[PDB]
Amino acid sequence: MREIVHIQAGQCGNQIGAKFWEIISDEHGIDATGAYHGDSDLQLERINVYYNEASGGKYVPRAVLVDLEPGTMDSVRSGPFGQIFRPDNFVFGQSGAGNNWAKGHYTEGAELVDSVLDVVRKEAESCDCLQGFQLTHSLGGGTGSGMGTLLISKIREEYPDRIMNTYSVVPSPKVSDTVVEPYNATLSVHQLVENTDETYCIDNEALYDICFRTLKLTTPTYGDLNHLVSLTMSGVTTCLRFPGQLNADLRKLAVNMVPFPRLHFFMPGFAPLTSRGSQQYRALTVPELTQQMFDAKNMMAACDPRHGRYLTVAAIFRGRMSMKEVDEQMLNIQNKNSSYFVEWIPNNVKTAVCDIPPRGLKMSATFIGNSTAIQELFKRISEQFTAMFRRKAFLHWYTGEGMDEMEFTEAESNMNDLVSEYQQYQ
Amino acid sequence: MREIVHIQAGQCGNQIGAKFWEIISDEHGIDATGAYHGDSDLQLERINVYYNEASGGKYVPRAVLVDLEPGTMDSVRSGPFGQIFRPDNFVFGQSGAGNNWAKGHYTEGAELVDSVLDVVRKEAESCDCLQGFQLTHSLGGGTGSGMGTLLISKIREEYPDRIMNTYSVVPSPKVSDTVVEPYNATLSVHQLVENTDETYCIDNEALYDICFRTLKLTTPTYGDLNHLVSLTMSGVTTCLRFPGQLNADLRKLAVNMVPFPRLHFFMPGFAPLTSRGSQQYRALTVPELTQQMFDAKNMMAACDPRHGRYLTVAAIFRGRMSMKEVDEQMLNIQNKNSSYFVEWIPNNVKTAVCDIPPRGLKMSATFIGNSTAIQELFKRISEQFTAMFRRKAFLHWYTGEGMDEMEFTEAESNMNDLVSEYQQYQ
Amino acid sequence: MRECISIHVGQAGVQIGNACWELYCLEHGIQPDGQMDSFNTFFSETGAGKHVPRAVFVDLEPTVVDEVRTGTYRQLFHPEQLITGKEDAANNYARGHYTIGKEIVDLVLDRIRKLADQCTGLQGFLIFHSFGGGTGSGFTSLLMERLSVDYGKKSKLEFAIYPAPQVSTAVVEPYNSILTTHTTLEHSDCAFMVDNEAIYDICRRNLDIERPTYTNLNRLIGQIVSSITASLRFDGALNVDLTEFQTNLVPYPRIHFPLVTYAPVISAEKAYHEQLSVAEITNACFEPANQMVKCDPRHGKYMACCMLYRGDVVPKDVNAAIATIKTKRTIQFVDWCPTGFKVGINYQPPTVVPGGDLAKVQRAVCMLSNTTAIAEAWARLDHKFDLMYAKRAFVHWYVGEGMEEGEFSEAREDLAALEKDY
Ligand SMILES: Nc1nc2c(ncn2[C@@H]2O[C@H](COP(=O)(O)OP(=O)(O)OP(=O)(O)O)[C@@H](O)[C@H]2O)c(=O)[nH]1
Ligand SMILES: Nc1nc2c(ncn2[C@@H]2O[C@H](COP(=O)(O)OP(=O)(O)OP(O)(O)=S)[C@@H](O)[C@H]2O)c(=O)[nH]1
Ligand SMILES: Nc1nc2c(ncn2[C@@H]2O[C@H](COP(=O)(O)OP(=O)(O)OP(O)(O)=S)[C@@H](O)[C@H]2O)c(=O)[nH]1
Repeated sequence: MREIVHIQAGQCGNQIGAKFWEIISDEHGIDATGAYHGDSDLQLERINVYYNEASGGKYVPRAVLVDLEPGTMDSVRSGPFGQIFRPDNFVFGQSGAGNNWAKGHYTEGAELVDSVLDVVRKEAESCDCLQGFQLTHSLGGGTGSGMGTLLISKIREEYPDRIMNTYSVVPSPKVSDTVVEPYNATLSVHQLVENTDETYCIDNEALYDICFRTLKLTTPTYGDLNHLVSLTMSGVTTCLRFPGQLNADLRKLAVNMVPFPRLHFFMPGFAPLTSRGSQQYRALTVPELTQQMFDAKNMMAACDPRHGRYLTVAAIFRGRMSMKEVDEQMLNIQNKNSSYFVEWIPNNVKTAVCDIPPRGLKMSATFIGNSTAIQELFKRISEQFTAMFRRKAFLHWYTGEGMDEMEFTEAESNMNDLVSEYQQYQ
Repeated sequence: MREIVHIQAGQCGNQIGAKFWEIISDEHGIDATGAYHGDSDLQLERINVYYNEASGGKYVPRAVLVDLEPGTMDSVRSGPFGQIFRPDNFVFGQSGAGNNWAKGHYTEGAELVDSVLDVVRKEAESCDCLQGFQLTHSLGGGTGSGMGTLLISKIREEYPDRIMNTYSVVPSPKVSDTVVEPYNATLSVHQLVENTDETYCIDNEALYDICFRTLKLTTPTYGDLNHLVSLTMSGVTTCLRFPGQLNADLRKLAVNMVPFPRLHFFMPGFAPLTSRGSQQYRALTVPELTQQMFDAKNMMAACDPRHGRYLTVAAIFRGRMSMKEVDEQMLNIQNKNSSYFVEWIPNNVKTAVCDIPPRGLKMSATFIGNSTAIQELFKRISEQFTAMFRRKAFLHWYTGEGMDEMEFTEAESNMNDLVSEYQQYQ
Repeated sequence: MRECISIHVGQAGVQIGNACWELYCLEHGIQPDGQMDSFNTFFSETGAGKHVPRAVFVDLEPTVVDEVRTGTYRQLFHPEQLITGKEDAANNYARGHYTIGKEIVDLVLDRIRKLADQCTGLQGFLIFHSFGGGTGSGFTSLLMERLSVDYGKKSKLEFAIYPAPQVSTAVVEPYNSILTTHTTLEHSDCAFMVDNEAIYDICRRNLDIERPTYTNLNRLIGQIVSSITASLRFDGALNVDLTEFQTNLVPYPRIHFPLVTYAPVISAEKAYHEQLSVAEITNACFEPANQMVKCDPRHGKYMACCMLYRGDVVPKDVNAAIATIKTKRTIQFVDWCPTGFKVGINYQPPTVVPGGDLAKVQRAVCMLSNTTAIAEAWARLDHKFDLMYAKRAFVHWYVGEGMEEGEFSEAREDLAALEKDY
């Protein structure tokens, strides 16, 4: 029931999806091979949403692995929990777009679109009812963005009624890892305003600073980023996967977060996040989390909501507490953060609770909010695009793949209209 | 309930706050790590006023550590009871104002005000009801005074209804430890007449002489000063922390001590203070303390009240005795000290008793009094300021931080008006 | 059948109410939970072998309420009649009268109103508080006028802990005392004495307790209220109602401040040393030092005298002793009040506590009058107020609660007019 098919693009996307899958194996009591060992019926009652009916009392993730190179392929398969995936879900290229959107979308994507559509259709038909999709990729990378755009386009033209979310990784503003990454973000967003119902923006430097300061780690790594990503993962999907006094699903969140079809970018959230010698001393209560719900420190996608205005807030909780405390806390949050909040969307806090807490924590809290802070990020991206497109630098790589000038012109015009609409809302 | 947040500024302030915290760990039965081992329910019934709810049956002090240098930071954390504080409360600078008010208030305070406000707001919100604040710093030092002024200003603009007291350390008149310390005292007092509800003046040489003569020690140290400071500590806060037949709090004392908003400087007191071979021979009775309540020997802030006139007196007691003896003793104190007392404030003795005595002493007595003796200290400070400001010496350091002439002029005018009002009361 | 309501405000009020309920429970045999028809004047019949006090415990600070709800009598008291505050006025009348009192007066008004709803025989109201306490002054006063406006001519009795001339917990006590006295004067049907120093002196010299504690004071109030309410809670030869108490001692609304005294206060070892006869106990009680008031009544004139005998006391002996009291010249009365004597006889002996200072005795008398010596204390308080307000000290504290000095001044002149009305 309400089956969700996972598709992962790029090396970062593949690592994120894998880490998710081990986290789901923890949450649902699944070992490294696939056998179930959970101590409660709640883990295994709704295992079919992310697993399929496997013979011998086994379960395999409903995942699709896509890449243009088998290097991360082999590392993921040979890594932990690599035997839980059938070899068929691993489909890879042999060239690699080299961080180019046009190459991965047209040149090498031409011979991978058939495979990805075949596997996603097999996953959809082999299941009872596909509630929606979830994709992970990086907009900074060129190939991963191209696979994301191609898959969202094909899903929209194939399943226009089935909603989804895309967990794209926007490149960090502070670091220019790829010279042609502004093109990648440009084209990915131009396709996202058009083929995606809602999108969460995940920015690198914000999670980097969180791991550095909030978690108090001197050696941040991709592992902690994937861990927090998997926490966001579980926080969003626990309402559908696990029983709750206030049951919710991705459709509820999409209805509660999208006021306009083009206004669908939101910035996810997780809490509490404390270290060993603070957790045993911190208050394990709701106020310690509500002071952590709204802050630029434990903040996800690097643009401060204080400068802008929140559109609406969604809060999911997992633990043992009553509901009225949450309601009064949300009311106090409005009362004190009225200036930072929007005046014409009263009671803009979406409140739901999943009964089952995650493994190892008796609360986790996932802050799903939307603010006009992403306007700054989009405007900076647009001005950067104008800056190095005025010089017409690095255009040859794209024009060699069948590109054109005014195409990029309407792309930048689309982001201009999007940022203008967001400013008008502000 | 009635939670109090402690903020410590400067090396002396950090040492004082630490020593307080070990003394509170003694009084409330808390070990070096944080576990409770008190033999009575009275210690642990009101532990939440200075401690927070920590997991694993632990408790951590409600303290905030602020400095511009990590040297005393490391010594305090590596010293006794250093593990009872979470690493988050330790926030430090890296430059150091170098005993300069302007530097620590504007240059280096600009990048510390955000951190200190964030931590104090976290402490306020994570608690049930913040009754008030308590700050420790040294007016002789430049940075500590600047942090004191900045924090009192921010608290006044943020929590104008929540009262507090500041336990500032006025520089000793006899010794000029810092050449620019008159500027520090000037600016600190100019901000205290304006951002602080009440202040206790703690002078060095008076406690030095007490340790030398009254305690009969040939080697006075900072440890004994911090010990007597922690006794004052416990004496003021025991009425709120511990049950009493005459319950009291800091609000009661503030109401009983402040006749005018600008007239809020008081001079704390402690007794009895006797050595091993005098305690076993002295009378452990109230008269031995009432002869010790009013004396220039066991005297706190180096200005003799005999020259001036007492405004009003507050006396808190902790032990096993009846109340009428205290009342008649206070009446006799008036009867004999009428000349030293004020004629137009009848029955100016504030009488309250906390049932629970401090650990190791079956009485302690904390003499909270106000007299026009501080007029001499303030007038001497004002004339010193005039003396070395007429020469315009050492002004370059302050003017390089964004200072100005008539600003200091209205500062000295404010102390002139304050001393004139105190003389008018006299 | 009939009932009465007791009101407790502040630390002193809460402690006094707890002690009085301890008396009423041990006198009628109530175990700490509420089990084993005159006891219905203070307890309500619901269910099976159940009684709860008809009282409200309210204070701006939750310390005393927490202490009450931690005793073995948690089951005795309903939880909902205990009210916990958050911001103590800290000996500030204005703070507890405006800042915190105004937003918590509603629930208490509101539900004491139900306490009257199920008590159709409501004889009156009992109020216990302290002038020195800011809560016990401000909140008590405001609820007093609220009682007056929500009940009209209903009888109301006040028990106030007036700070002693040389005993004052707070130096700002004159402000609270004058303010509350001026505020509740017109509505205070009857307000008594409590002198803490006089209580200590009597306990140290009569009970010979060199080291007494506020428990002695608590039953000092407890025995006084028990002797007052024995007529309502037990039959007698001539029972006295609350209405007659204010009828006798308030011919003019201005003067309604009588002092109280008990007889005797004798320990068990000294109770072996003295058995009570009417003449000796009355003449001892009429002695100024035996009074728990630090004002010599012989300085002025006597308004009226009321006797509350309890136990096996002969009315003829009462009349003879009272007459021989009258003839002696140490006792003087006003010219226009020759016959101001009311005697209330009850057959219930005074009740003892285990481990208490008082000794278990079959008879007792309560000393009840309004002497002119109260004018001395009022004048001294007014003089202290004039001295300590002349330079306008601690006024800014009341200013921060939002009023200017005028009301202070006209309260001072109102109490001066009260003082010179004698
Ligand atoms: N006789 C008697 N008086 C008491 C007792 N306990 C407290 N008091 C009175 O209470 C006064 C002390 O102030 P409180 O009334 O307790 O003030 P509070 O309860 O803190 O209320 P706020 O001042 O508004 O904060 C003293 O002056 C006493 O007169 C008691 O046990 N016996
Ligand atoms: N949080 C997180 N970020 C990652 C991880 N791996 C890579 N990234 C980020 O992704 C960005 C690169 O995206 P990537 O997917 O590697 O591009 P690509 O186009 O797929 O690269 P290629 O296959 O053409 S060679 C880098 O900025 C890097 O910081 C990861 O494991 N966790
Ligand atoms: N009683 C007491 N006084 C102290 C203690 N430590 C320092 N002092 C006093 O404080 C004064 C110096 O204040 P201090 O806090 O050190 O200045 P500062 O501005 O913070 O110094 P810096 O950090 O810029 S280098 C000296 O006069 C010294 O006597 C102490 O532990 N106990």
